[PDB]
Amino acid sequence: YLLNKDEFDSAIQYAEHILKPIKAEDRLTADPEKEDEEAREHAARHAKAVAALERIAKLEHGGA
Amino acid sequence: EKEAMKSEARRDAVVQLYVASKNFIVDEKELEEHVNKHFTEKIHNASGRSIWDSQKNPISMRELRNEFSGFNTTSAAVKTTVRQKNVAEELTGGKL
Amino acid sequence: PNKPIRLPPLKQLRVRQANKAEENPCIAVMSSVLACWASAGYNSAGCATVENALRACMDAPKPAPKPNNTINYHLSRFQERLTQGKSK
Amino acid sequence: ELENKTYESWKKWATTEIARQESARASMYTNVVDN
Amino acid sequence: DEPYHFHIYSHKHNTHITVTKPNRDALISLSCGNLGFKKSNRKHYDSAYQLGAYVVDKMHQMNLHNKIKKMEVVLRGFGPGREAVIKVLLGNEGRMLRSSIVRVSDATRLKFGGTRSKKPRRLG
Amino acid sequence: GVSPGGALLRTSRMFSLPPVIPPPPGNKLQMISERASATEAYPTHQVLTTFESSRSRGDWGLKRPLPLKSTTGTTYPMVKVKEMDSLEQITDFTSGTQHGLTLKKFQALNIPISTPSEIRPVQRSVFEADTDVTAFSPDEQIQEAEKRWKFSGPWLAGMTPGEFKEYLAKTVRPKRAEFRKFIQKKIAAQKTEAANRELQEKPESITDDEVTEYLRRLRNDNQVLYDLVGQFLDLAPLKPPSPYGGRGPPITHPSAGISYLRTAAYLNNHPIYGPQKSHPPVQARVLKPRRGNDAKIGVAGFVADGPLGSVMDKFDPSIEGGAKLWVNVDKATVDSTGRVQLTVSDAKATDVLIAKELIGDAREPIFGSAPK
Amino acid sequence: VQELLQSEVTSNNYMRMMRRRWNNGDVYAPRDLSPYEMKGRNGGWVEAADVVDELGFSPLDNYRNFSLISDYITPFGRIRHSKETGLKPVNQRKIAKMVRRAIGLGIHPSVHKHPEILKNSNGRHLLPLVVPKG
Amino acid sequence: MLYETIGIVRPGNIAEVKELVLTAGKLILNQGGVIRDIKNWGTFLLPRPISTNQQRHNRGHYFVMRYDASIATHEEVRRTMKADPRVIRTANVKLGDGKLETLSRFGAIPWRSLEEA
Amino acid sequence: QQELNIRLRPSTGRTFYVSGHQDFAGALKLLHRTVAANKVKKDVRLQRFHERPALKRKRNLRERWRARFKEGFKAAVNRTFELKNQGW
RNA sequence: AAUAUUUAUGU
RNA sequence: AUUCUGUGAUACCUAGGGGACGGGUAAAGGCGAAGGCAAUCUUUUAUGUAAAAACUGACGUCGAAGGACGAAGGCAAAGGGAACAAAAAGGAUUAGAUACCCCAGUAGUCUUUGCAGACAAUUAUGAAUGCCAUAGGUUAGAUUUUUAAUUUAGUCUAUAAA
Ligand SMILES: [K+]
Ligand SMILES: [K+]
Ligand SMILES: [Mg+2]
Ligand SMILES: [Mg+2]
Ligand SMILES: [Mg+2]
Ligand SMILES: [Mg+2]
Ligand SMILES: [Mg+2]
Ligand SMILES: [Mg+2]
Ligand SMILES: [Mg+2]
Ligand SMILES: [Mg+2]
Ligand SMILES: [Mg+2]
Ligand SMILES: [Mg+2]
Ligand SMILES: [Mg+2]
Ligand SMILES: [Mg+2]
Ligand SMILES: [Mg+2]
Ligand SMILES: [Mg+2]
Ligand SMILES: [Mg+2]
Ligand SMILES: [Mg+2]
Ligand SMILES: [Mg+2]
Ligand SMILES: [Mg+2]
Ligand SMILES: [Mg+2]
Ligand SMILES: [Mg+2]
Ligand SMILES: [Mg+2]
Repeated sequence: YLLNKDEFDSAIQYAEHILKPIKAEDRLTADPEKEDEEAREHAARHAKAVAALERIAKLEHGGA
Repeated sequence: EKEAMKSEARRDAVVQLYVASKNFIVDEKELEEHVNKHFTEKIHNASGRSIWDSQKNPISMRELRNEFSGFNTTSAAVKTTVRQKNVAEELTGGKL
Repeated sequence: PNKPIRLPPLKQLRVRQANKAEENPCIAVMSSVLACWASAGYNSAGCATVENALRACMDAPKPAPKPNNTINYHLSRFQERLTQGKSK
Repeated sequence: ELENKTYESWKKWATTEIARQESARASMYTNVVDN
Repeated sequence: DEPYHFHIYSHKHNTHITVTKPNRDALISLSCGNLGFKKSNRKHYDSAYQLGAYVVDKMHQMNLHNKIKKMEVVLRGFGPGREAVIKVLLGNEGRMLRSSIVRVSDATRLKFGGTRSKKPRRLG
Repeated sequence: GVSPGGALLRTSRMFSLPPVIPPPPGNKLQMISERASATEAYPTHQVLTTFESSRSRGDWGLKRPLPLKSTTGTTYPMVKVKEMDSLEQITDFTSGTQHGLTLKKFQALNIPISTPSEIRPVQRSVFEADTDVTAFSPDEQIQEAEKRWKFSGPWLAGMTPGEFKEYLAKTVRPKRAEFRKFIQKKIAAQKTEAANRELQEKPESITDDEVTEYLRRLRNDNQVLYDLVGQFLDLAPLKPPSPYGGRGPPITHPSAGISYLRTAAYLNNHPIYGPQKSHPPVQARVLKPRRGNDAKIGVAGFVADGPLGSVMDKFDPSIEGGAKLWVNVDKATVDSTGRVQLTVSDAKATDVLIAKELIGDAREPIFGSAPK
Repeated sequence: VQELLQSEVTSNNYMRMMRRRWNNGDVYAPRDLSPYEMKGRNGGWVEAADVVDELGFSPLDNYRNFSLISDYITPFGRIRHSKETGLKPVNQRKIAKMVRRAIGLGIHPSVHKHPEILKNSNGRHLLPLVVPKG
Repeated sequence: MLYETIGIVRPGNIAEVKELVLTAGKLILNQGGVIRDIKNWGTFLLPRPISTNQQRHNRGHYFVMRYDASIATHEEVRRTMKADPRVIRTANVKLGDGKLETLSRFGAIPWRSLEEA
Repeated sequence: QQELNIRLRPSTGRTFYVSGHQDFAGALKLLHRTVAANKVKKDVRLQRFHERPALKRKRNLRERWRARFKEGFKAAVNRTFELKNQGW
């Protein structure tokens, strides 16, 4: 799809930087039991997208 | 700058394909977990044996045209949020 | 859906028969009479009411002819203005 | 007042047309033989 | 429960009327020739009318006007008998069976491409 | 630099004819009749007039004189010109009394136009500097945006799905770069409001290190962002968190030019009886009776649903000229589609007789003859 | 009491001649009540705005919808002309190929509407059955 | 490339559905594909009663599978199905226009909505 | 259905039922109107003999022009009376 | 509305 | 009339097998050098069209011959064979009837591999370039105050100068 490694990785990094679970502006009200949960959840969700997209954008899965 | 614009458009698609990768199936674990959850005999309101019983009919033209002429009726608030979100995602590009 | 075409140049713009032909109303009443005979009999009682209707027809006088329609005159006026023009 | 004069003309047309349709139904139905 | 069927097959040169039971098994399978109409006399409109009246009359002898609560009329082909038998089933003869009719269908056989037909004729 | 002949044409009366405005927008996803078309909601062409000295000659200031058969005899001369010269070398025109006299009828009711408010019937006129304004400036806030009536952006709920995609790919997408600047100007204030008090105890608005710092903080609160996106795209408010945003903004000014009165808070002083309580009643038609549900009534050419309440219940061919009932027009307003919706309420009894007195149709006069 | 219904038997008759659906705001003149305007001379209930463009769907990518394919074929299973559909020549070709795709793929009948659609429409009780005959 | 398959297996047994969906599913993932969604439609009437593998069927168990795999896998996926004696028929179709923008809006198989592209 | 399956055949689509608001005689009218709109009688006539592609193509061009000419003629006949009403 | 027997000759 | 049918036909069904054909959509519509190409999924293939920029920098047009492609019919080999149908044969019509019409029917039409190269293979008009005034439709795009108007490349009617 007229993509390359640079454009691909940059889109992944950008896509992850804008969906990172925003931490609360303050630290006293924020407790980890939920913050770290989003981190582990996001990190696990990010790895899934990278594994899926790499296969979709693979040029070996294209046509003539 | 013209080639950059095309790259940005090429990026938004990858960003949209990134958000929609939550429901994909990349490993056999997710596949088996998905099949065993959905391919159950007593799934279609069971009683019904088909999607038709659970969800009467697939959307038709009569139902599509009635969504903009017959009603205009409170789903406007249910839809506008679907469009306001889309507008914000386009301008900001942050996938709200 | 495309719109109607602009007629090509014709020798004359006109309708073949301007006045609608009015089917003799009593050929329809005869068709009904012929129906009773087939279903029942030629010489029966159920045909009396329909046969009389057929007799009432031919006794009634023919209506007067309707006035001639002036459609062809107005078509000849707007021929060159409506179509591509006139030929010949 | 103008709407009254026009509405009346429609009442006549509807009355005339309504008669034609019902009369057509009588002729449409087969009453060729009365038993 | 499927209703009875009153197939009316009609073409340019003959007319067939079959009255079947819900399982689509013929009970009265007659044609214009069964009434004595010979080679060319079996294409006329009046010939098909008498056939319909004969079949309807034969149905009464079999006590089918009190045995068929639901019936279907199937029309095949566009011959003269297509309109003749209808007026029989819509006139005084079919006054008993008219109320039992629940469906009206057309079963004219068409082919999407299909096999090649005969070459056109040069009559002149 | 303009030639003398061209300077006269520019100021010519024929050149002042406005372009045909688009017809009242109807439901795109719906069937319509092909050939026969009735009167439109509001006029799309200009109604023309002449002197009675020239009308006898068919002169209407057009390309050619119009026929005397179809333009002479009537009282009010009105004509609409679809084309000054068509492919048939004729002026395709038509009578203009359908809309020309409907305006005079409505203006004879002496009722202003009010702002629609969901259901204390407080009526506020349209012609008010508080609301009737189109110009604005960047200092405008969202609170003031609820008072305007003319937004340059479309209504999302009203746009069809296809139209919405074109809007995103032709107006919203190419405005990405400009929108970032819009935030820079806003963040120039985000820095300086930290100096809200620095003097009592703006920067140059270019910081790529900041515009990204802000929007990422608004992903948890989508409401505040939508309000910020509407200002840049000039979108009429949709969610309550006011100016009747349910059905959408008006595609026209709220009055629509039909009537410029501001209030009906007057008491027409009757000659004999004196100041009346209500306004003079108006006889209305009955169309589409209840017993296709609901009732319609023709009130001064406009079609409005019958009063909240018989002739309306069923159709009676016995009445001459149709079922006609007297009624009073309470409130009138313009719909987002451009229509004129009248909230009509049945009238009283004595007022109808008071009106018939002047007209003379009152069988029993109320003056003198009335003993009690 | 039949005298009442006898009166309504004529009311619906007259109302059937009112070939017009009055709406709120629709301006009407004394001429809109004449027979010429009430006759409804319009001989076509055409569709407007090219619903395909308005709804912004790709038909070819919606070959699964059994109701969408049955909406663009006559009860006999024949694709509808551009007059009835009221679509542009481009969208007509896209929807025509969508109907031919589903039928050719073997997921939709070619001579009638989908069986599951014939159930919910009228005639469900009288739908032709297949007697086992055995 | 983004494909989509509509398998119509015999009715009566749900096991024959899982094993077939998993056989094709595991096949796509091992090759290197990505399954996007698998909707489980039930058992409803076929377009017409057809005969396949010494059996006369009137209604099959439908199921749609939307995946993104290679051409060699696609051909191998729909060749295993056609070879399996439990499928009444299959309907494979390529999705989209081949462009990234249209290919980024294909999610779950819709029933009450359209694939707006 | 559950107990007895539906007979799915070409005649199924060409079927019209009798209801409270539709009599047997009325079901025939709807049948003839639908059978005439789908041109069943025409196709039966065109399938009796073979028509090679060239002849079929040239036959369509002749029939397709007589429909446009007729449609464009009706537009000029009605456009003539619309101008007559204006007085032109 | 899709009908269809046969008609050679003339310094 | 020949012919089919009591060895149970036609007609109405059920269950299997087998071949080629391509209904609607469909249009003055589109696609290829032409011949020609119309059900469907997947795979595969060279041009062409629109708008923007970028790039190469005359690298272009025509083209004897050679080579390649070339409809239907036909030859050759191996398959297929429902339907249609030269031939051959039979029944009618007719003054006679090889014929036009009819009951039937073999090559052949279809698949694969070659030969063959002739067509009203036509726009009765070789290809290509520059240039000349308008109008009404229509096909695929583009632009716009996308309602309706401009605009590029095709095609088709009716005209001006000629
Ligand atoms: K027989
Ligand atoms: K150079
Ligand atoms: Mg032969
Ligand atoms: Mg002869
Ligand atoms: Mg001589
Ligand atoms: Mg047998
Ligand atoms: Mg086969
Ligand atoms: Mg050719
Ligand atoms: Mg076709
Ligand atoms: Mg080309
Ligand atoms: Mg060359
Ligand atoms: Mg050469
Ligand atoms: Mg050959
Ligand atoms: Mg050969
Ligand atoms: Mg051989
Ligand atoms: Mg011979
Ligand atoms: Mg012979
Ligand atoms: Mg043969
Ligand atoms: Mg060769
Ligand atoms: Mg040459
Ligand atoms: Mg052109
Ligand atoms: Mg062409
Ligand atoms: Mg020319």
